[PDB]
Amino acid sequence: GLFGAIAGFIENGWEGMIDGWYGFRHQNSEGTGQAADLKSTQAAIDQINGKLNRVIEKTNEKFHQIEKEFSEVEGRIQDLEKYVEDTKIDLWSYNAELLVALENQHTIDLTDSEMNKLFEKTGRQLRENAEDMGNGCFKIYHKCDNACIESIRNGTYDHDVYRDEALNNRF
Amino acid sequence: GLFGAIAGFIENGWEGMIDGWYGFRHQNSEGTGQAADLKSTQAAIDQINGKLNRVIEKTNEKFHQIEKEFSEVEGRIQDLEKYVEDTKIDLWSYNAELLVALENQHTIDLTDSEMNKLFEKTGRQLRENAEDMGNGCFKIYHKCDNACIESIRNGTYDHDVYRDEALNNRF
Amino acid sequence: GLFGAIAGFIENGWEGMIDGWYGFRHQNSEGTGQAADLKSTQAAIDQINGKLNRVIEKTNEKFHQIEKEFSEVEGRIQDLEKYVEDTKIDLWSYNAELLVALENQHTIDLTDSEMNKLFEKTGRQLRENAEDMGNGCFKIYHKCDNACIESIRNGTYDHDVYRDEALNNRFQ
Amino acid sequence: PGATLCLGHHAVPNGTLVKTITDDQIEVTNATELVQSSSTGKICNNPHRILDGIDCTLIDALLGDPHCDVFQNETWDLFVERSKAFSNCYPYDVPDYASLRSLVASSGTLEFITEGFTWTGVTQNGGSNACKRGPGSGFFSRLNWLTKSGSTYPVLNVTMPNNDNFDKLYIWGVHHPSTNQEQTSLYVQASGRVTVSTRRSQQTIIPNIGSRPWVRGLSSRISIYWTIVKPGDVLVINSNGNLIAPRGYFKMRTGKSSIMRSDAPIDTCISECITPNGSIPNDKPFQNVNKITYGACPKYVKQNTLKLATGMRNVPE
Amino acid sequence: PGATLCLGHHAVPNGTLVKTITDDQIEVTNATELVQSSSTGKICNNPHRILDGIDCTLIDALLGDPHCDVFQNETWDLFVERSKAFSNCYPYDVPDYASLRSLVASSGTLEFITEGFTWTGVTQNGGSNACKRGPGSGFFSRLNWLTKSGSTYPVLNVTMPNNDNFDKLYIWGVHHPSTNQEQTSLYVQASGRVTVSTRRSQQTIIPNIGSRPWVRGLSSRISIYWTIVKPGDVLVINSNGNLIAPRGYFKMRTGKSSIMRSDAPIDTCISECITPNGSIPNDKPFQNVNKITYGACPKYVKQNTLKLATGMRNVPEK
Amino acid sequence: PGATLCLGHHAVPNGTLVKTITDDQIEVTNATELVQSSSTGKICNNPHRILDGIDCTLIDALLGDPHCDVFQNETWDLFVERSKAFSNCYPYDVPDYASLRSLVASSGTLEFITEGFTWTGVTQNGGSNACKRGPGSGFFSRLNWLTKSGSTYPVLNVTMPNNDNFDKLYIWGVHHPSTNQEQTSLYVQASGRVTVSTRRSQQTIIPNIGSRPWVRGLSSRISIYWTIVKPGDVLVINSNGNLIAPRGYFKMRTGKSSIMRSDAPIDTCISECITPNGSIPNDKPFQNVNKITYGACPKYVKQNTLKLATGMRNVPEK
Ligand SMILES: *[C@@H]1O[C@H](CO)[C@@H](O[C@@H]2O[C@H](CO)[C@@H](O[C@@H]3O[C@H](CO[C@H]4O[C@H](CO)[C@@H](O)[C@H](O)[C@@H]4O)[C@@H](O)[C@H](O)[C@@H]3O)[C@H](O)[C@H]2NC(C)=O)[C@H](O)[C@H]1NC(C)=O
Ligand SMILES: *[C@@H]1O[C@H](CO)[C@@H](O[C@@H]2O[C@H](CO)[C@@H](O[C@@H]3O[C@H](CO)[C@@H](O)[C@H](O)[C@@H]3O)[C@H](O)[C@H]2NC(C)=O)[C@H](O)[C@H]1NC(C)=O
Ligand SMILES: CCOC(=O)c1c(CSc2ccccc2)n(C)c2cc(Br)c(O)c(CN(C)C)c12
Ligand SMILES: CCOC(=O)c1c(CSc2ccccc2)n(C)c2cc(Br)c(O)c(CN(C)C)c12
Ligand SMILES: CCOC(=O)c1c(CSc2ccccc2)n(C)c2cc(Br)c(O)c(CN(C)C)c12
Ligand SMILES: *[C@@H]1O[C@H](CO)[C@@H](O[C@@H]2O[C@H](CO)[C@@H](O)[C@H](O)[C@H]2NC(C)=O)[C@H](O)[C@H]1NC(C)=O
Ligand SMILES: *[C@@H]1O[C@H](CO)[C@@H](O[C@@H]2O[C@H](CO)[C@@H](O)[C@H](O)[C@H]2NC(C)=O)[C@H](O)[C@H]1NC(C)=O
Ligand SMILES: *[C@@H]1O[C@H](CO)[C@@H](O[C@@H]2O[C@H](CO)[C@@H](O)[C@H](O)[C@H]2NC(C)=O)[C@H](O)[C@H]1NC(C)=O
Ligand SMILES: *[C@@H]1O[C@H](CO)[C@@H](O[C@@H]2O[C@H](CO)[C@@H](O)[C@H](O)[C@H]2NC(C)=O)[C@H](O)[C@H]1NC(C)=O
Ligand SMILES: *[C@@H]1O[C@H](CO)[C@@H](O[C@@H]2O[C@H](CO)[C@@H](O)[C@H](O)[C@H]2NC(C)=O)[C@H](O)[C@H]1NC(C)=O
Ligand SMILES: *[C@@H]1O[C@H](CO)[C@@H](O[C@@H]2O[C@H](CO)[C@@H](O)[C@H](O)[C@H]2NC(C)=O)[C@H](O)[C@H]1NC(C)=O
Ligand SMILES: *[C@@H]1O[C@H](CO)[C@@H](O)[C@H](O)[C@H]1NC(C)=O
Ligand SMILES: *[C@@H]1O[C@H](CO)[C@@H](O)[C@H](O)[C@H]1NC(C)=O
Ligand SMILES: *[C@@H]1O[C@H](CO)[C@@H](O)[C@H](O)[C@H]1NC(C)=O
Ligand SMILES: *[C@@H]1O[C@H](CO)[C@@H](O)[C@H](O)[C@H]1NC(C)=O
Ligand SMILES: *[C@@H]1O[C@H](CO)[C@@H](O)[C@H](O)[C@H]1NC(C)=O
Ligand SMILES: *[C@@H]1O[C@H](CO)[C@@H](O)[C@H](O)[C@H]1NC(C)=O
Ligand SMILES: *[C@@H]1O[C@H](CO)[C@@H](O)[C@H](O)[C@H]1NC(C)=O
Repeated sequence: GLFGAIAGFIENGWEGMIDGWYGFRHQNSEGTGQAADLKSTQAAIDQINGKLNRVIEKTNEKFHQIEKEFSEVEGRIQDLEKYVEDTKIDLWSYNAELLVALENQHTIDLTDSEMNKLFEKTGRQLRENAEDMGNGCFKIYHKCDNACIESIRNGTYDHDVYRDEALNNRF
Repeated sequence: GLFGAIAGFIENGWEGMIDGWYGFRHQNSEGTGQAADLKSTQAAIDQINGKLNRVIEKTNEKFHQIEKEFSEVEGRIQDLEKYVEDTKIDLWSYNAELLVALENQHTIDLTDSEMNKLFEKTGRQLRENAEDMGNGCFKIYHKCDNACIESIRNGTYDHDVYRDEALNNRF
Repeated sequence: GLFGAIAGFIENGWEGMIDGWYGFRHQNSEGTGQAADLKSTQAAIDQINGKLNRVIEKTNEKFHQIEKEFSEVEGRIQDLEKYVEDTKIDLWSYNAELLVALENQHTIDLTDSEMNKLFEKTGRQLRENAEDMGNGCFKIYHKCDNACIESIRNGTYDHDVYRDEALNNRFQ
Repeated sequence: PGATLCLGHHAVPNGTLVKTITDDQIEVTNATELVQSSSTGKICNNPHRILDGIDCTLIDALLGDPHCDVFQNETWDLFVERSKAFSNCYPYDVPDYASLRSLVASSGTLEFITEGFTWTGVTQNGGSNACKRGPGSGFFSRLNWLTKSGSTYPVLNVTMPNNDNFDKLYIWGVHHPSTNQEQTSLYVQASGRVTVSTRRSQQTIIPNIGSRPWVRGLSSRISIYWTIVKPGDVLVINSNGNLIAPRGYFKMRTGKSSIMRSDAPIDTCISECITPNGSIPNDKPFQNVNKITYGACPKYVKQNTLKLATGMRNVPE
Repeated sequence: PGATLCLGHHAVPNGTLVKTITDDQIEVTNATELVQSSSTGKICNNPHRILDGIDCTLIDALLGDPHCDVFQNETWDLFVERSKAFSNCYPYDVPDYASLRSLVASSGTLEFITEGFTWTGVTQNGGSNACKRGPGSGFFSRLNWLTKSGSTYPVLNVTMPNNDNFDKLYIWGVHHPSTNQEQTSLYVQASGRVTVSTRRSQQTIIPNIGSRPWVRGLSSRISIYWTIVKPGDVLVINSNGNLIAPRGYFKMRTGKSSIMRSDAPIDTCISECITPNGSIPNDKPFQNVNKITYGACPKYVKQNTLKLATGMRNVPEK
Repeated sequence: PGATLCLGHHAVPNGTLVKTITDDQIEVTNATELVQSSSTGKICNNPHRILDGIDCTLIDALLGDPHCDVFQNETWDLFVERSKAFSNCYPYDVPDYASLRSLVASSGTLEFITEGFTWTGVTQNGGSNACKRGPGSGFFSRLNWLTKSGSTYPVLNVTMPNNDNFDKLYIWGVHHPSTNQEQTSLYVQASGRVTVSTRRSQQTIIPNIGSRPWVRGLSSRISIYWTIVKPGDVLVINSNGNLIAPRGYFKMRTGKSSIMRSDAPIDTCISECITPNGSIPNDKPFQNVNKITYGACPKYVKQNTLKLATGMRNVPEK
């Protein structure tokens, strides 16, 4: 993808992440844990539902069509009826192929981008208290129990509380 | 947007920025201020004008047309004249809907990208003299009078001049 | 470009890089050097070959089509034959113009993206042992001979080996 | 002394292959099909008014072939013609059959109004054993085979004005006997003539004597013509032999009605989109069942599948 | 003992809703309209040569219906047909009327060249009170109603070669009497025939006798046919009755001329694009006024509006 | 004591200009062309079966104009008609010529099967010095000019059923003599009649006597008609004068055959795509050579060039 996260610095996805599209896994003094991130999940889901709703909007109704199968040879007028219909089908087949190609490229890029956005957001929340290990994981340089992790996941982590302990362990 | 700045880590736009599209607000010892960034603004305006000029480029001129209204029922070849014109109108209506959808998606993504580019550029000028606060703002860890702020805005800030003072306040 | 690397924080390209699309230039104690990065080069090339092969996928094949040049004035039926053909040619010309415009915009964006991706992967390999100088170059704060540089380029540089020396040079 | 916080995304064991701008095949977690490629095999009778022609073509129901007179005054959204349909009346041809079939189908109704034509000097209601109506010989219910009265066939010259506010459709015909004796024996004249005119249009037909292949016992033929009379215009029929006269007009309507050829059974269900293969759902934007459709329908494409990704790239390892 | 430097972008209290691939409606700071949906209601008389066929259709001006005589030798880029037009000459029909109307409209000129046809043995210049020219009887100005002379109507057999370097358009006709009495009184033969041919093509018409509805006093009719003769070819007319003869040819051109039905008045202004609703500007790429157009015009679409974003996403609040 | 590591990308002194959504001209390192705009000027004789008609049109080979009889029973994927083709037999016309030429071209074969028609009471095998076959007079090889035998021309009434499982194409004609003397001297009746019928179709032609432009010695004409007989149907021919009879049927096929007008010489080479200008390669997706094509061909567009970028933006200087 354009953003280098999915199938990039994130090595692989998580078949065990069942309750979200993106999320957090941690290991600390009390053990290991996992949680879906609902905002980034819902941002991807809303965008894909948007694209999916636009695709099935105005694709419909016609009543009088010309004849399209013929039981007798006739020459000129039948030749033009057939050429108009083959021309039309070729143009719509091309439209359908290109539409799905562009939509699919865009879906892969926007979901890659939401993964990257969540990573950057988390890194900004940790402010000198953590380092990017280069694989989508942060090494957190202070004691960080389940409540501390949960404060990171729910956006209320106060980096100043731990800055001194963390700077001391980093340097 | 794909880049996560506009309507992303930047909470909202500034109705008070009236002389540019992007820019800087600061707080220092001498007070608070606002200034537009000209280069980012002009980059976005030039791309949008470019796309607008391509859309209104070579359209138009005739070549002979068939009849499109009919005052008497005629059967087979009038049915074909109407089917040809309905098919053409439907294909052009589709082209126009998709052209505007793709173009608009791209204008939103490129303007978001210019915001993010200006943010990354400013962060790169500060070199350990600042920390990213997560909302589009830099905490600058040294005394930065108006001339120093303006040196950031015009790309002439020398980080070594302030590195020792800043490193001391950060750590 | 959307990603701000090519024609961005990387000021210009290297006419001297002749064996790759992306790569590294270094200065260390043993001198200066240049080396192409193969993974990023091949990633961009594979993507462009991919779109080129999709575009050149099997082309139309019709045998009997209508007549399209005429030797006599005839009126209504011939007017409709000509209008059908002018309409088709306009619609395909529009498709071809839009096809290459979109493809070209995207080719420029993915090559710009591969550049930015390579820069970020390198920065993540260096872990407090280097600082981003803002022009696509990293200042490395320890002695890094040719084998060390090579270990960065082939993805096996161990930042812990140099962390103490580098932190000591960065902050004191 | 620390902890590790890892960011990630989900994956599934087996995803779906989709196409992109750069890739013929790339695996995503989920996709949805955009091409409708299946049918139940049945035409749903709601919400469109389906008229099953069974043994009858629309033209035979229009003219009034006796085994088709069940369709008198019927209306339809979609008339369905079966391949088993057959004619069982006087052998006939329609020059520009396809156009007549098309304008009647588009009008959507066989509403017939009988008008009081006066055929002075001719025998009316001619019939044939090729066209039995019950046990006895007969004819199209909407046509009037006029023959000589006694031993003369005068010049017929009748008129019929349209004082209504809609268009009138007159269906009429010309008889082509196969021998000169038949011609004189029916229309005591060696060469017939039928001229049907309004104020702005006219048609004159001269019959042709000669043998054609035998159909239902007969080597003669009837030729079917039509004339539309708009409000304020006049119909004038002028003939000195061979006229197969109209008994009235059909009421012309405009709307969303059409006709389709199909052998698919009709069922009691709901479906907005009909194809000759049966009804199809119209939730997908494209379809591959048939280029012939009726109703609010997905657009026909040559592809039999087109997968739209609805999830991210699937990277299980 | 520090500073804060914040990055940002502008916003406005209310922007414009536009559509994207993902969103039916999303707000941006500014947008531009791509569909032309309004007209002045008037047809501008420059830069195209507009020709108003006030009471005259193009076919009646072609044949020479007397109240259309003002249009002789006229030219146009766009001929405009009014709904108030009427015929006031001999009742007629044109088989494949639309084709003749289209090829004459596309030719762009009614330039007529009178030729010296010799009709030996017949009376020329027949007329009718259905086609009055002044208070007296008359006929189409470009057609020649030939009838019996004395007591004979010979077999006409005339030829007319095209030695020029352009195509010639011949308009001719066949008379359909309402009675056998009429037929023999005008043409002594009891059943006529008109045969018009070039070296590689031919048309033969057989008249039709019978009563039709009265139009301007008449039950008889004329049917109009045309013939194009290319350089080097020749025209041959062969008839033994009922011929409505040509007086010459119309000169054929190729170009950008056409015809439109419209009741919009002509005005003094400049506009490259004409619709039956009036002139429209052609700066936008699409239009919603009429699928019928003439000139360099935006493409017709079903949408009445299409907004292209010309600014960023509008986020005045979180 | 440290080191600098710089990331970068390549560039070239001058690349290729390409178009984008934003930009009319932007420079990339490399691009490939998508519009085929040139031809070798020659039609390649492989892989499609090309049939050069040289001096013969398809219709003249169909009827059997003697100098076109070298084409009897020929088949083609593409019939190529030359502008130098000429007719050299009895002067004729084909109402709906284009349709006959089209259905024959699409059928791809001139396979002709002679059938045993019995023409009781007439002379067969009429000829003309307008249509020499060798030193002597002759006629189209596939048509049979029937005339009076002795002093009568009976009412012909023959039938020919189609018991095969393919469609039969019958080509027939009607003779239009130029004088009443001719009409009676060939056919006893003063006015001929030709009726050709199947179970569900019929057509009757009435000849028309009179002069047409003088062509290869004659002022009379033949008019060509055709009739398809489906399996189970039957052909019935009924005529009392002026019939130009069929000798058999052409066998109807369905397939990929067609016809093209071109003066391009044929060459021995390989190419799937043929235009009237010659063959063109079909590796590029679009072409600008001719809207007329045959085979697997790039789509025709109005642009003579369209460059697809195949490398990154070219930034050799700031
Ligand atoms: C012009 O030529 C035409 C062709 O030669 C003549 O028409 C044929 O004339 C005979 C004599 O009247 C007809 O015979 C009748 O045909 C029916 C149908 O027979 C078919 O069906 C039965 C039952 O299924 C089957 O057993 C037969 O094999 C046939 O397949 C018979 O049933 C009647 O009794 C009677 O014999 C021909 O049918 C008729 N055919 C055609 C195609 O025209 C015509 O009479 C000639 N006209 C003149 C004026 O000479
Ligand atoms: C065959 O029937 C038609 C129609 O029924 C006859 O046409 C009619 O002919 C009469 C007498 O010529 C026309 O009467 C005229 O009416 C006007 C008023 O509009 C009046 O001012 C005149 O003095 C004259 O009496 C009548 O309009 C006309 N009707 C139609 C519909 O055309 C025709 O005469 C009959 N043919 C024969 C040979 O009898
Ligand atoms: C320039 C010609 O483009 C195309 O015609 C198509 C092309 C090439 S253009 C393209 C490039 C990327 C993605 C989609 C289309 N592909 C791949 C098609 C795939 C299918 Br399935 C298809 O029906 C068509 C339509 N043909 C039959 C008219 C195309
Ligand atoms: C899959 C094909 O669907 C479409 O054609 C359209 C579609 C669906 S495809 C699409 C998807 C995203 C963005 C734009 C178009 N929309 C939304 C239309 C909106 C308008 Br207004 C419109 O005129 C059409 C054209 N119809 C009338 C032929 C479409
Ligand atoms: C709304 C109409 O858009 C267009 O038609 C075209 C447009 C404008 S829309 C567009 C925008 C970006 C990229 C490509 C097309 N351009 C630039 C064309 C360039 C060429 Br070359 C061309 O043949 C056409 C097709 N014309 C002949 C029908 C267009
Ligand atoms: C974010 O998570 C933290 C940690 O779980 C929440 O803070 C604690 O919440 C629990 C349960 O409500 C209390 O028992 C603790 O006393 C809280 N600790 C502190 C320091 O407040 C916090 O409420 C969460 N915030 C949001 C917005 O969900
Ligand atoms: C794969 O994607 C499809 C489409 O987004 C999902 O199908 C939808 O399912 C919901 C609830 O199950 C329905 O309300 C929608 O109407 C469905 N849409 C369509 C187009 O069918 C499907 O659930 C997804 N599958 C997985 C495993 O996530
Ligand atoms: C067939 O339908 C037509 C039109 O619906 C019938 O004619 C109408 O009959 C109704 C009721 O008898 C009258 O109120 C209308 O005035 C008639 N219309 C006209 C134009 O006269 C006709 O009677 C129907 N025939 C049958 C057998 O049902
Ligand atoms: C729908 O019906 C059509 C017509 O019966 C089918 O198309 C035919 O399919 C057969 C079998 O593959 C082919 O031999 C014919 O050439 C096809 N004819 C045409 C005109 O396409 C079609 O396959 C049916 N589809 C479904 C889903 O029932
Ligand atoms: C331009 O003129 C056309 C034709 O008069 C208008 O289209 C008609 O609009 C009325 C009322 O909306 C409908 O009843 C007709 O059915 C329409 N006709 C057609 C052929 O669509 C059109 O509205 C006019 N447009 C403008 C902008 O004035
Ligand atoms: C292929 O042949 C066609 C037809 O001979 C050429 O088109 C003609 O080109 C000349 C000069 O460019 C024009 O004056 C004619 O009006 C064109 N005719 C038509 C019907 O368009 C075409 O240029 C040739 N192409 C090549 C590559 O040789
Ligand atoms: C940048 O701003 C400083 C003021 O802080 C000024 O002295 C300097 O000249 C400016 N440089 C440019 C290139 O504008
Ligand atoms: C990477 O480079 C180092 C130093 O040159 C070398 O020792 C090592 O084997 C290389 N590893 C790979 C995988 O190429
Ligand atoms: C909106 O965009 C158009 C086109 O670029 C421009 O002319 C107009 O001034 C803009 N409006 C505002 C309020 O900026
Ligand atoms: C029409 O033009 C021709 C030639 O240009 C001329 O001879 C003729 O007199 C003109 N007729 C009128 C009525 O001006
Ligand atoms: C390449 O050459 C063109 C002239 O065709 C010139 O306009 C362009 O600026 C050149 N590019 C560079 C990078 O010098
Ligand atoms: C330019 O691109 C084409 C198509 O990929 C390739 O064959 C060619 O080698 C490229 N040219 C250069 C100089 O790389
Ligand atoms: C022409 O072909 C048909 C069948 O293809 C054959 O029956 C006939 O005899 C052939 N004629 C000649 C002269 O080869």
